[PDB]
Amino acid sequence: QWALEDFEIGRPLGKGKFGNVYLAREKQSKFILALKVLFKAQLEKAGVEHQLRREVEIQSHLRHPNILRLYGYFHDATRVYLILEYAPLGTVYRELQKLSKFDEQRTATYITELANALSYCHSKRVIHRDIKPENLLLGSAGELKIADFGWSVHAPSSRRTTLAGTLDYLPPEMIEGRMHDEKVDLWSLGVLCYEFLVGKPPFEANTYQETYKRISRVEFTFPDFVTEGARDLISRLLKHNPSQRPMLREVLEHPWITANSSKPS
Ligand SMILES: Nc1ncnc2c1ncn2[C@@H]1O[C@H](COP(=O)(O)OP(=O)(O)O)[C@@H](O)[C@H]1O
Ligand SMILES: Cc1ccc2c(c1)CN[C@]1(C(C)C)C[C@@]2(O)N(C2CCC2)C1=O
Ligand SMILES: [Cl-]
Ligand SMILES: [Mg+2]
Ligand SMILES: [Mg+2]
Repeated sequence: QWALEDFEIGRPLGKGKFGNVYLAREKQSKFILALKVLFKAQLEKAGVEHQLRREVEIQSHLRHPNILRLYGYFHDATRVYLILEYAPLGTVYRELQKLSKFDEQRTATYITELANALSYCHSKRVIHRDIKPENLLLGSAGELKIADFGWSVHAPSSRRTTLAGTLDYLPPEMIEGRMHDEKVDLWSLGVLCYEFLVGKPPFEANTYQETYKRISRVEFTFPDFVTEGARDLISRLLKHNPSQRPMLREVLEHPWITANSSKPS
């Protein structure tokens, strides 16, 4: 339906593994959006066609203020183009680089917005599986929006695709290649809450092999400035046994969250 000729392309918004994302304007409507570009040759050698179909199918059917919209796609001889909602305030990754650490109020507010979006996802038995700061975007009023559904699926699930990037956000069950479910996103939420308050994720290390060891043994410690309440919530999320991880409703009702968040559920 859409073709490249229908858009004026502007500045690069960011880069992905596959994914070179550009600002764009549809010529007839002047609608401003983002165009995620992927090279067919690369997708073909990686053999990830099935993941790309999921990304479009899942994200296009989702409707929630804290989830980035995907409006459709087109392709030509060499590329695939995903048509996305434009997020004008950048990534949470950038904001963390800018400030080093977030205060309690900013952290609790982001966690509420994340928990709200994940709650909507899990009600449809969708799991995201790639929650991390570079995949969290910011709207015009500074509100958090979950993006990048390339790894998402319907639960329960195994894993039929090789992990390439960082282990930092993955739970023990996913790393050890065991069966997994929705509780994976709750572990990642714990990792994020720690990284927001401290400046770095709790299992970070110099080698893949050693990060693997720290994750599977759940070895993490807190700096002195992390408060009693934040410690409580984080320790409840980072449980080795996934059934012991809280429901999202319990996250949204945690005393430390409700005391510090400027957003409702
Ligand atoms: N809709 C968007 N608005 C603004 N920036 C974006 C948007 N989508 C992606 N980006 C930027 O491009 C980067 C890569 O996009 P992403 O969809 O995560 O690609 P990949 O699947 O390769 O990780 C993001 O981390 C962000 O910096
Ligand atoms: C969202 C989306 C998922 C899958 C694919 C497209 C778009 C682009 N169309 C096809 C054509 C029809 C063969 C089908 C395809 O699998 N694909 C991939 C090869 C690498 C891109 C293509 O070229
Ligand atoms: Cl398709
Ligand atoms: Mg990404
Ligand atoms: Mg992707």
